Amino acid sequence: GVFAKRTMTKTRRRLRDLDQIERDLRSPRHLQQYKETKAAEDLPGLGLYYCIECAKWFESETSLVGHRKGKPHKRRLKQLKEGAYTHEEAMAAIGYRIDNG
Amino acid sequence: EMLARKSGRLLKGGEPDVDGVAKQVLNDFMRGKIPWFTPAPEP
RNA sequence: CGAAAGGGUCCUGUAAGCAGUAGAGUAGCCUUGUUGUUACGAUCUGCUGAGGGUAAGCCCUCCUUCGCCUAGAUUUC
RNA sequence: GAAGCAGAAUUCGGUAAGCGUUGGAUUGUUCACCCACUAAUAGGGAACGUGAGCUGGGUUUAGACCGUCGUGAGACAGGUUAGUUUUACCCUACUGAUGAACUCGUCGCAAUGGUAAUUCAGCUUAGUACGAGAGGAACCGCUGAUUCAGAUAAUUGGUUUUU
RNA sequence: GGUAAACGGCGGGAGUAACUAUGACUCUCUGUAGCCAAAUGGAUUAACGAGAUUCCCACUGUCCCUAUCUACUAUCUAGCGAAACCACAGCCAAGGGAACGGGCUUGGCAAAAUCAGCGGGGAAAGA
RNA sequence: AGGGAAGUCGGCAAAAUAGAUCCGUAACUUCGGGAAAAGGAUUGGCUCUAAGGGUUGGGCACGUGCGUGCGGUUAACAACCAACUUAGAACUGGUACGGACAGGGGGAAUCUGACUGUCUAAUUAAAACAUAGCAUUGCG
RNA sequence: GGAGACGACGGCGGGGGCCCCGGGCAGAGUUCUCUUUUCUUCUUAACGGUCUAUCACCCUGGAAACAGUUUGUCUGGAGAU
RNA sequence: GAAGCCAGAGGAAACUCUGGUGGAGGCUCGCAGCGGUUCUGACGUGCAAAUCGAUCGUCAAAUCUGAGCAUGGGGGCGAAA
Ligand SMILES: [Zn+2]
Repeated sequence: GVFAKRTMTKTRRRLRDLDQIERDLRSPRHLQQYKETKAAEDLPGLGLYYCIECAKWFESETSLVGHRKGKPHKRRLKQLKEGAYTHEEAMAAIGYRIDNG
Repeated sequence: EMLARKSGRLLKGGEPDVDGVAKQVLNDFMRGKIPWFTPAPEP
């Protein structure tokens, strides 16, 4: 079930994208900037329990561990294993390239 | 924040309701639920 | 002029069916495991930007077909 | 038009109603004052010299409570709560739409009625005139925007019984 | 004579010379969390409520600021077919002493027959 | 769309929430409650795995299917039969998985009546009435 | 003296009927493909006979190492198992 | 999820704790029924001299309801409007 499914596609209800999550997994600096754009005291569990793949904060370590067994986390893992869609893949799909000399 | 987390005064996402807890504290102060007094000046 | 059709342009998103050393596993038959084999099995892959719709206020078509036609009635310095 | 009005910003006055004159907070209350935006947030009438648009307060049928008065029924210095009016198809006015008589039709004229635009900013002038300094314009020229008005659907959004 | 001492009245406390009611006449009166009570010192009363009120998050066409779609109407046709109401009628302006004009005076004006709407006026509230 | 009560006397109306499994749940309290408080994690399909049952049935010596006198509690075994729940795992589609339907918004407080209940059929459902409890009066 | 003759609620057990599953004969439908398929009939009254069915009651005997026993803790030297 | 009951762990005992069992209540969500809160609701010469829609209260009892019978205007009946 999705909370308030009617307005789910609004920009003010937007969630973090899969390629951003891929860059977060590859580079801790990217994740650090994303976490800097938030306030730690307003986060669940003071921000101590975070799932990078789902880009989600949890209230406790047991909550995070229990979430890992669910199918949404496994869907995110399968999507990351398949690979996020990027501008490089979009360019390769039409056979376009970048000439830098 | 600690009073909000202890009393369960949480918004969506577990964020503490600091506004409501402050209103509770002010009401308790005004309505004689927290002890306080102004001591008399010494002669 | 009308009704079909064809071509275009748009919309959706890959039809039915068949096949596959794709498929978690399970059960039989025997070479008792050497894709052992056969059977079933969401799904996946191929045939397949396929199938379906398209003017109802979309476009083109003497030269893709079939049909219709010089009326009838009323009135008028 | 006038003012020690240098410039800038103004102040007092004259003609002028063409054109505008906003968004909010606050009901432990004469709801009036605060806040901001702005060119500016001017004042009135057509009701209030009784009076069927909608809907809140003065406001008040029947139920109920508290306060004051009263022997009481009840009344009030009062305070609170809940509570029935429910057209339009008529005439006129208004907005649109047809139309007889003059054969039918095409192209026109224009009496009369209506009438429409508005304000700000930026560039240049110019760091110039003016000024001890701090500061600091305007005419001509150029480009946008505010409010209003009349259209439109290439594009972007919205709408889906194309069921 | 005694009181439910109910209503009611009722600032206290001392004295006296009165001597009983009514007295009467003087005097003067301002612990930053304790102690005491049979853990508590409470009505700042829990639960419950289609009771009245203020606020917060979420939420959204309540609004900025409106747009679009569907069904049934309204519409047009065939059939069927009322009622309310009705002195007479229905364009205005100024005047018409009794603060009222639709009819009068003086002007503006003013062209058949009609249909959909509308809610200024007239009508319209078991008013 | 974007904003999110700027609307309005007033969030009126609408929207949001909603089933089930699991984690967790404050003040206050008449200790019974508050409580589904609050705040979170999850849910499809397919292929499997595991757990939870019923019935029947024991060896000798005699008399002759029963009677004894014995002997034994690994039947802890076989045969047959049967239904619905619960938990665990892999695989797999996805914008949705209580996919329609059905289905609490929640919270901080104040006033108020103890509660359940009842009335003004046809304008008032309430702090009104009743209620248990308490108190007084009359009567042998 | 008995019957007539008696409240409300809760779970448990037995019986009838209904619902559900499997096989078989017959009939019907489906059939591009699949489907030994999907659906329909297959019943037995009152009244009687006969054999049985919880409670309870009777006989033997005398229970502590207490036992029997319901989902629900009741029963037994006033005689249980 | 109240009494009552079973087991385990303690405690000299009284009792305490843990896990079950059980199924109480003018308890609670909610279907029918009964009722009638709200809506600038529909309707307003109506389907109706009180109806319709959504929403709402209650739903094991101070619940709903039939028939028979009793109380009659100086009256009755009244959880009292
Ligand atoms: Zn995750």
